[PDB]
Amino acid sequence: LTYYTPDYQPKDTDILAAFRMTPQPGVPPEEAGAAVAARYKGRCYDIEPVPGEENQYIAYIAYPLDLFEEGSVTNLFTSIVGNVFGFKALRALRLEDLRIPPAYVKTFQGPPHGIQVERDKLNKYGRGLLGCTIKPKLGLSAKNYGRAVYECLRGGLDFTKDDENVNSQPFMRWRDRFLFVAEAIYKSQAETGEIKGHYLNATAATAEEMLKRAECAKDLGVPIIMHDYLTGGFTANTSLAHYCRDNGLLLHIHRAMHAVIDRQRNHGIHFRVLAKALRLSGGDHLHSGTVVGKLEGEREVTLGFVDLMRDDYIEKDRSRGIYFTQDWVSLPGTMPVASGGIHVWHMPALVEIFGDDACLQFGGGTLGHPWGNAPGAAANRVALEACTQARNEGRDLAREGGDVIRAACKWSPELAAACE
Amino acid sequence: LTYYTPDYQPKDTDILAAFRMTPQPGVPPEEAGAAVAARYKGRCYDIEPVPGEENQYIAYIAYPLDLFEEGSVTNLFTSIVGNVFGFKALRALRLEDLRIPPAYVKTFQGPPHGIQVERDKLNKYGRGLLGCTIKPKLGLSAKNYGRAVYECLRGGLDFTKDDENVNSQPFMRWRDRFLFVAEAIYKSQAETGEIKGHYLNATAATAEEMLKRAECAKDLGVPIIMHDYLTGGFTANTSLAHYCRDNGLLLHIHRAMHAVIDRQRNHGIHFRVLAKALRLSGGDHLHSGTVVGKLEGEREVTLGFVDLMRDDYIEKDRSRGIYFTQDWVSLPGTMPVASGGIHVWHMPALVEIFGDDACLQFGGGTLGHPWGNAPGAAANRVALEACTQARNEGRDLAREGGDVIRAACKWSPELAAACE
Amino acid sequence: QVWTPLNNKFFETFSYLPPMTDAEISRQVDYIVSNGWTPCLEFAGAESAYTSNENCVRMQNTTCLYYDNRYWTMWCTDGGQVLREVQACRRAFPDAYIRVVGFDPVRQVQVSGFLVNRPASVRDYQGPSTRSV
Amino acid sequence: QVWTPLNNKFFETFSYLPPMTDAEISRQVDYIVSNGWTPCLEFAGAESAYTSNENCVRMQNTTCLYYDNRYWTMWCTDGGQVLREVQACRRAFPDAYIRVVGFDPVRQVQVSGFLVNRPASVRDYQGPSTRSV
Repeated sequence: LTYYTPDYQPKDTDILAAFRMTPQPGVPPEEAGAAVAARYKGRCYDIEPVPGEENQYIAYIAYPLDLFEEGSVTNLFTSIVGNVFGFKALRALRLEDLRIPPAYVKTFQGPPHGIQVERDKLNKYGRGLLGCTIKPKLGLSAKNYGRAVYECLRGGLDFTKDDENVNSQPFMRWRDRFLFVAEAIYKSQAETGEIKGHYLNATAATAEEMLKRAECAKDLGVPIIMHDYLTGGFTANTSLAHYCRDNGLLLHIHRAMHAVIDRQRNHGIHFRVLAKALRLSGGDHLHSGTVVGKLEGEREVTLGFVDLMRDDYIEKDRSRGIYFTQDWVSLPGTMPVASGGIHVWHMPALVEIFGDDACLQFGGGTLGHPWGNAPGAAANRVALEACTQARNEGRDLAREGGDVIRAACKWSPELAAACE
Repeated sequence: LTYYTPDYQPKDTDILAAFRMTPQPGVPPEEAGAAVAARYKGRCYDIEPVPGEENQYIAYIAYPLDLFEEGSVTNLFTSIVGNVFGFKALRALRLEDLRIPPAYVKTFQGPPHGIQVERDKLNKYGRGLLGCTIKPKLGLSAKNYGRAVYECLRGGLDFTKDDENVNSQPFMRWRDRFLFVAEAIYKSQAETGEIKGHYLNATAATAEEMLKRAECAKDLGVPIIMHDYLTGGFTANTSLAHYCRDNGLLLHIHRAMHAVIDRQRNHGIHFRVLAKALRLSGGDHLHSGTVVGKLEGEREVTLGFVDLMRDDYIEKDRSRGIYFTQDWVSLPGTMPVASGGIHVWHMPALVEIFGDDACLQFGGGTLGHPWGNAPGAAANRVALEACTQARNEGRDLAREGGDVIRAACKWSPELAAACE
Repeated sequence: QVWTPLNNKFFETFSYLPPMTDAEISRQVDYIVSNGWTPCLEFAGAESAYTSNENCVRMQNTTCLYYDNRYWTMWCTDGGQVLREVQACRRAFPDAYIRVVGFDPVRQVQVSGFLVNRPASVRDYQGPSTRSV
Repeated sequence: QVWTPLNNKFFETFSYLPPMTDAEISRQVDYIVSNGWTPCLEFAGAESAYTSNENCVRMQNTTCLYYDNRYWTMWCTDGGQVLREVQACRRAFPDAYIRVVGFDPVRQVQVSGFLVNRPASVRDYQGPSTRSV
């Protein structure tokens, strides 16, 4: 096998992939790794069997740096996973991890601002950010959408966001929504005195239309926009990220259509690779998990991709799914956004798991507070601040979250109607 | 020798150069001057030996005006010192002075505003200007850089400046720094009621990027930007100076990499020629000296190039290094900026040497004041104003600087903590 | 109940909790010091405490992410010293909001920022029970 | 000590020194006259004394180097005459800041500009000892 070189030592500039592959019976693992690998040739330098699964191996592939176009996530995905999931010799194939060498990382702009620049621009420190998804999902007029945005933001929420499928429809054209949301953002800012924002959806049919929506957001002076990178495409995302860096706009990234590629354990691309591709292409926030009942998915896997998308240097840790040491050479980090049913008594768990550098999203639209949207937002903000204060005092949140919530509720009438 | 014409009388439109050359032994001075000189031919019209140095002569060369491109410092330097320092017949060669005829001077725009227009725009009269270099040099975030700028400006400083190597880095992108510095400038202006400014570094890789940074500064309404002309190049500098004249921006010039060309006495180009090239190309300020301990370098030489870069008509003075009478035909003057360790008790000396038409720069970042950045800036401002007032009363600063400083300290608590 | 939109200003972190006591401020400063960070004090009067768009009149192209009064005025070993400085700032400027800031000395970035004082004279803010009417 | 950001306005040259007496003003005017320059008096009330961006709302493209209230209102042989005019301006406009300006008659440019009067009624400025708190 010219393409299986177990004695090869990967270079400091090689792009490395870790494939979890299940070959068809009768096909030796060495032959299957050689096929995936097949001066500019990709080569399989390491194969390890999976302890716990039958006929399952991890194949490590090394690609020369000259193979890829500088600063192009599109080309990287075309080269690595263009036509390899269609090999008949493989029963199942799953890309688990990528190693982006610093030499390649330096060719990317990365996220427009990052976590620290975001915190400095918004003047919010020492706590997680809070967001809500305006509900109902569709049918609402731009005026009523703006009213809901203002009501939720004035309560104490830092962000609101358009629904993932809200781009521009007969019921609510995009420019009307942008104008009414801008009025709501400014009203809530004047009322509370804190900087507010709303994830305006710029996702559109053509790059020209998407840039026009970003331009409108820039002309209104609003802080942040939103994009669907897995449906819009890396090419559209990279254009939007370059624009946002040029014009000082924050960029929230929603991972629509992700489960179509990262759900099945045997086939597809693991979300961590999609998260690294997003960080390379550019995004200040990246919807990274759902909290149905509780944070779903293995905690270690979540922590692994959160560290991969946040930290500057992540050492190899197979326990958390890190197959390679990832040096980001000072590329700005991406803030993970945990969305879903974030109930008030579940805030301590998520604050403990994520820390301060994350945005908790109430994608359920809240509305569970009997008093209204604004008091519900206040209750959430009070709960988050109380949990953060308790954690800063040395409390163990996983053991005293209920006590902290009760103690905060003892003095908060808004949280009292929420804790019931 | 067709190129040595000791009877030649230079024309009113000739560009004249005074070369200090040390020929190899056996080479007569006339032959070496003829070589440097070699209707459009440069000619050596005068050779004088240097009294005090062995085998050292000053060669005067006359170049016809038709040889150079109008308004092009790049072409002037290409023609005069393009390939003449590589002659084997010369042990050492040093360009000492240039004579720019008015006919050539009129083809240049010159500095965008000049000293008098700067004073009128800033509404500051009768005193030197004060500046600080934000320290630490690197590593600081845009937010913290802006905080330092605001703290130093609110104290009473007229200017702050980016570090020479601060252009755009992973730790602090340029647009974030521009925005935070603009907020700091406006806050300090509102607080003190005086017009403030910060030398924003526009030095960039491509002219397009440099013009984009200048455009951002213009869109923020901030007063002044900065450029590294000896590293960016005369072509980039001239573009920036034309832009600054067009859009009403001040331009501070930093002489990075100058010692690589103007340090050795036997080889290179004397700073006075670089200062005249800067004044032709364009710059409102030009970092002109360091005050390590005290103003370094021969005082007469410093005074000579300060007068050359400030006054409209400088008569030949070999004592101060003026080899030719320089008529500037109403070209705007450049303000010299003396930087380095300007200690409080050393202010009277520099005020006496430079006068009012100069900017004293605390490139050490101050921080020596135990109270903070703002009181340290106030102490400096109090000391400068007291020295200026004493000089206006007829006092001899070089003899009573300590008395004036003490008398100012008697009523200034901020200066009391600085004078210790 | 209805969240009051009248005189209900807030100052980011820990602003939605009841006013912190000396012991609570001390514990927060000890947390900042434990992490290896430097605590300092910011203060601003009521005229320059809330965000504003006063200087946006001087700008073109865009004003995205620009807000005035984000910077306050600067006023660092342990909780007791920062508490003493808090009392000193209170005495010197009784009508000014005081904010404790944290700075990571290695990354040279701001890592903390919570209000610790609300001037009794100013009435632009509500109390934990008066936030809803 | 901490530089006070409250009511600490300044007016450029000689504004950071203690208020100048009649003899000091006279010596400064004599210095202006000695150089061959013409001294004059500028005055402005508190509403038009400090720089402002009130008219920037009428401008596009850029507002770089534009500030309002840079011009004051004009109110010249020796120090005594300028001092008498300073007293006259004080009597006529007691709530107005007075500024001595110098004009080079040959270059036709302003060469001098220092404040010589701060209205006792207005309290937008501090004193040499009250500048730090």
